[PDB]
Amino acid sequence: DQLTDDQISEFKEAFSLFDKDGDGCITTKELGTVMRSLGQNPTEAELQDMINEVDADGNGTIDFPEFLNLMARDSEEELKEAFRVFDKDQNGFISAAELRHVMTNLGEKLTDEEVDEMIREADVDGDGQINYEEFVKVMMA
Amino acid sequence: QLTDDQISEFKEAFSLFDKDGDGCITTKELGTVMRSLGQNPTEAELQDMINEVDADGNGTIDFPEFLNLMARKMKDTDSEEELKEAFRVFDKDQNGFISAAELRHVMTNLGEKLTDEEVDEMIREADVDGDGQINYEEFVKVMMA
Amino acid sequence: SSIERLQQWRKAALVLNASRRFRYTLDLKKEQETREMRQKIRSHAHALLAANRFMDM
Ligand SMILES: [Ca+2]
Ligand SMILES: [Ca+2]
Ligand SMILES: [Ca+2]
Ligand SMILES: [Ca+2]
Ligand SMILES: [Ca+2]
Ligand SMILES: [Ca+2]
Ligand SMILES: [Ca+2]
Ligand SMILES: [Ca+2]
Repeated sequence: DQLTDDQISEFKEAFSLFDKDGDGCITTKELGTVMRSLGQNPTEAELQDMINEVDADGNGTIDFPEFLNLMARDSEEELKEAFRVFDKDQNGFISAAELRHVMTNLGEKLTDEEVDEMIREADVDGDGQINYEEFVKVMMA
Repeated sequence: QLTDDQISEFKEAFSLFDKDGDGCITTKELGTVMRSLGQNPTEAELQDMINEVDADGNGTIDFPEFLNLMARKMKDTDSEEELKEAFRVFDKDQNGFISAAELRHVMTNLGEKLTDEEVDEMIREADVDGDGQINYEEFVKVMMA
Repeated sequence: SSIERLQQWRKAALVLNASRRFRYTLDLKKEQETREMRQKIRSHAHALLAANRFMDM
């Protein structure tokens, strides 16, 4: 779709995180890995269903133009959504533990130190946690 | 609750889909009717449409389920919009008049076996201004009677 | 038979309408399933981008 270059670079960034072997095609295996890393439990048939829905050319994998059409098509309830993925407390704060859990689930095997370090740089008021404003701030927007 | 006459009319339409008369419309029967009408759903799509209408999940659409489908409200459905849509089907060339030949095609597409003379008498029955054609007002009168 | 002729008209129109309703039923299913799957994949992509921001800082 017709978005800004910054938007396109962002979606390429997301795409590259799905496409772990870098061949330019997201497979059901690759989609399954991402989803499961984020706490979801899709079946193989459900993964094929998801790929099929996005796979506009029928080759059984998702390329970048197909992924872009997906991401391209109210506009700030998804920032809370992202925060929600981290705040498993629904207590309004991402803890060191909660961030650690997500970040490690995503393959970034961080030591408790690196985690605490990450928390320390994001934490603007110093309460030991990351609230909604500190989160959006790290996102940039 | 609909008129006992409405019910009778829905039974006639139902019986057209249910060609083997067992009281159940299958994906095969639905496919046959749609194809003759110029549609071409895949088997998967036929199954999906049966599925959405098959309330008790037994695999086929019975008369109560069909009735429920025909009684629902829809959204694009300003009752007049459904009439206009039906008219556009009959009036194939979109010139605003259903001709005898156009009604012949609809009846053939429905698998009905009417002679040409029977179709003429259908035109004569609905034709109020005697031009041998059915316009929208005439069509609506026949439908909303 | 006047009554039989008029009933034949109505029956034809009802069958056309029925076919249209069967089809609309499918279009609704399809649009809902499509939105569902898309919002699902999008929410995961946004989660990944959120994570990546923490790495980028
Ligand atoms: Ca790949
Ligand atoms: Ca593809
Ligand atoms: Ca929390
Ligand atoms: Ca804080
Ligand atoms: Ca049958
Ligand atoms: Ca049934
Ligand atoms: Ca015409
Ligand atoms: Ca006339």
